[PDB]
Amino acid sequence: LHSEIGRLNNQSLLWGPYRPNIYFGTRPRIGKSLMTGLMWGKIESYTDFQHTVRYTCEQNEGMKGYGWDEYDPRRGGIQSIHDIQNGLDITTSFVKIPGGAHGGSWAARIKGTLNDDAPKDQKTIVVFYVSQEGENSELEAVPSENEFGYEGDVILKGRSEALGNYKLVVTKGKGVIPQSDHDLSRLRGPGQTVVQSLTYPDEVLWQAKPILFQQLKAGIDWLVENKYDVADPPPPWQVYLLANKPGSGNVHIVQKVFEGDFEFDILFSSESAGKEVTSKDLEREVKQATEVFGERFARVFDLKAPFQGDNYKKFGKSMFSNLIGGIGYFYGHSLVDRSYAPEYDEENEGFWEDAAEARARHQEALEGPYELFTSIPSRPFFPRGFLWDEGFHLLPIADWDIDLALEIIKSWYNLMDEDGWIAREQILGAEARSKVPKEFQTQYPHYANPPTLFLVLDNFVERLRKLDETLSTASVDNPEVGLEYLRRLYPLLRRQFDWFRKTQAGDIKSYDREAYSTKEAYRWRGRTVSHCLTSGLDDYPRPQPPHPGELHVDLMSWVGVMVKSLISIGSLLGATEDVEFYTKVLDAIEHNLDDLHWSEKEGCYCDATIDEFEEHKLVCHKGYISLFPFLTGLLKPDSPKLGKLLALIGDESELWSPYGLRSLSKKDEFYGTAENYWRSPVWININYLAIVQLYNIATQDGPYKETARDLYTRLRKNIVETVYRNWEETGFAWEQYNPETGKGQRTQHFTGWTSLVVKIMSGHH
Ligand SMILES: O=[N+]([O-])c1cc(-n2nccn2)ccc1NCCCCCCN[C@H]1C[C@](O)(CO)[C@@H](O)[C@H](O)[C@H]1O
Ligand SMILES: *[C@@H]1O[C@H](CO)[C@@H](O)[C@H](O)[C@H]1NC(C)=O
Repeated sequence: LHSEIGRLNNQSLLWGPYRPNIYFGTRPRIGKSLMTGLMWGKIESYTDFQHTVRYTCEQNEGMKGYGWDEYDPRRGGIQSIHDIQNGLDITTSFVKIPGGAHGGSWAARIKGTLNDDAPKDQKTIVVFYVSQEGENSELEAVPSENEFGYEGDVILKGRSEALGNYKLVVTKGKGVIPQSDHDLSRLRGPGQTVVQSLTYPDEVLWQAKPILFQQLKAGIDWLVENKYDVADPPPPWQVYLLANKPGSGNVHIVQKVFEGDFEFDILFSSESAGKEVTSKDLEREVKQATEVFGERFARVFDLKAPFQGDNYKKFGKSMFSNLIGGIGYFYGHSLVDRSYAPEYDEENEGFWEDAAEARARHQEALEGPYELFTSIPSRPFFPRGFLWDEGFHLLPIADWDIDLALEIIKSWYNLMDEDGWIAREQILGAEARSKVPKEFQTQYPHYANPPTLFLVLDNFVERLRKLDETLSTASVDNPEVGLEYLRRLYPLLRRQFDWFRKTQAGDIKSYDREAYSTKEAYRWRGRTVSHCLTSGLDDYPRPQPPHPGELHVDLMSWVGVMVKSLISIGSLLGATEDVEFYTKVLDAIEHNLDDLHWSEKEGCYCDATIDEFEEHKLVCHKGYISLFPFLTGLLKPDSPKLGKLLALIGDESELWSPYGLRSLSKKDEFYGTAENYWRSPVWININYLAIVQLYNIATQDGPYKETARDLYTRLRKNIVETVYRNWEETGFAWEQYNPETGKGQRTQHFTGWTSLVVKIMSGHH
């Protein structure tokens, strides 16, 4: 039965607009297969199109905004793009139609509406670009009746092992197609839809922009050669319209030119399914998908006071659809340093210099291929998998569709190497690598990242304890299915656990350090003088200078989170030997957090180092780090230490700003210094953990019940309102928020853990 659900899930999730790095494109969850992409740009001159054409996602002054208004990966959705540079409001509707044996069918509608400021007679070039990778697969454009191109639809017929037979149609569409009275029209046609069919070596098919331009340039060179000149030039758009050359190949370029408003359809018809997909099919399914999205939203993200109003609902749908709409499929090789240079052990004072020398050896090599199905922090700036981010992304997603979340978790854990390492950033394939400078592609098997995917597993366990609709929840509705899933994953969870304790271990035994356990102490590998990228909190101040004797309270708390989940899952599977080992580790972390990390003087947890005189020193910087035991759910509700932390959380002169909790205290000497990344700004991911823990204390008997209730109420309010105010003003989710002004700053389109706001609004943890 588990196997059966598995196959139905596979078939449900196969097709998607799973190329979030571009404005609009489709690929299936198959490494070497059929991919599509949309390009458009106005043409006003002989030289402008190369600067106006749009393809990969960006964010600058020429783009107002873009994102998904509604999206469900099983059904599809609607995206809105607001392009100032090209004077266009664009809609892309995508819809999946289940059927046959091959992942089903889909269709898309592309609609362009000139905005008020555009010339009514603007010429806009639109290209649909289609590639297919694979040794044995075929794809052919049926030629037109007409000499020079297509009056009606363009049909591509193709076959592959993965997809069987299929047909992909690009429809004629609605809108004025401009006509040229030039001489050139005797050879190139007055103006019509054109197709060029080409072939390149498989591994470069993703390079749609250069491939397209190489064709445009050959078109222009042909003009020059055949005596078309500045004495009498064809209009720009006709100079940039490819000569029609349909045929067979692994690349097909479908090009149309429109004057004014346009719309056209893409219909992918899986032959193994019923009748083929029509435009009337698409309209119906689009309407239907909306309805279903509407209902599921109202049940799953039913926003509680004071966010019940329709304004916060629109906001909620936008933050949610952009998060779930960022889901991508990636495939390819990664760049890994597999030297295990001894310098990476970081055992010496000055270790950061040793490690730089090992890096300078450049022993990294491509390895794989790997695949990954994950959501992402940002379409324009970070369109790829991030380990601790994904823990946050999946919390709202799991509410929506637990089976989908579990798929993504599975996908991540399938990357894990024999040692238990998962790279904190998954740059898979040359396409993914094009967006990342060479110097930052290399992954390092000694680099951890917070194990936040365990939080999702906690939510799933608690749910398990207590057709598209059915599949979304099959893993909780059929207890048998959930347990089997946990059975298969449990070994990998434990391998990761062991890996942390093996590679991220701190040094108790070789220093004058007293503590309850001699085992439980952690230090993030990978720190530089100014940074600790592996912790997730890039530049939060840490002991200076870095030192093999450092201990990190955040890392120890993350180990706590892991043991707790291993206890819960271990029990469910009855692994009793295991459960008792974990129990004693948890016990030891509880004591050791106090012995090594608690400052009585400062009233909070701190990182530690060892002195000039080789004794243990607490190093306190009041901020997110300081609350870690509390954030991660490790403190007893009656704890006096907890009450001291509530004091710190609540204190306006420290952490509490009108906009949410500051990353670092205003009192800390490092407040707002250097790059000021994690040294004052408000971050939604950590605010979310605080909110969730405040609510936990607020809805149980204990001494802090009422303080927690007050803080919970206020902090939920401030975080949602800060994110909502900025969304209203700017159209975007931001990476972080300014505690002095409330303004969003750094990266836009950060959905991204900023979307946790949908969960905070809807309450009832
Ligand atoms: O600055 N580069 O070296 C660089 C430049 C480009 N680039 N610039 C122009 C073209 N390409 C691309 C990549 C890199 N990588 C180095 C890493 C520095 C930025 C790290 C920020 N990490 C935050 C976001 C996030 O990492 C993800 O949400 C969270 O996980 C963390 O927690 C957050 O703190
Ligand atoms: C989906 O099914 C195909 C064919 O059965 C299989 O090879 C593929 O790995 C599946 N995808 C995953 C791992 O989810």
